[PDB]
Amino acid sequence: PTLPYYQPIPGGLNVGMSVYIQGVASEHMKRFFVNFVVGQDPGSDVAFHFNPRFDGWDKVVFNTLQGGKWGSEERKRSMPFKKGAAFELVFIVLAEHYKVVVNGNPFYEYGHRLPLQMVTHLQVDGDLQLQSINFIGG
Repeated sequence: PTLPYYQPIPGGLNVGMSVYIQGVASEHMKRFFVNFVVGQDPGSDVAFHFNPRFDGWDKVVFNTLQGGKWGSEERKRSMPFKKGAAFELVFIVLAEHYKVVVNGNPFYEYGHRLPLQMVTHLQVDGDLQLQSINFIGG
């Protein structure tokens, strides 16, 4: 797949589903993001925004965009990615939260703010190369 990636999730998002992303973080990475998006119209809500950042104290930001407004940011001050390194990024969709697993290590649990069944698309962009995106357990 090529970037930017913005594709429908087959059968929409459901509990039990996993999203498995294999990529390589850019040698020159500042940020990238993975968005679980409600539709493909301009100004679509983002149920879940997953945003690793190397600017400043290395961290990952988690948020929701609803009605044009970013919510209260959640943050984990730990960077499971590495500039120039291949990664395995898994989102396990559970009833209570998205469980994020990076290179086999449980990383974060992001509680649902928008109903997960409203999600139609996965969007991925930023400072990385994409090797594959797979939807499992749909």
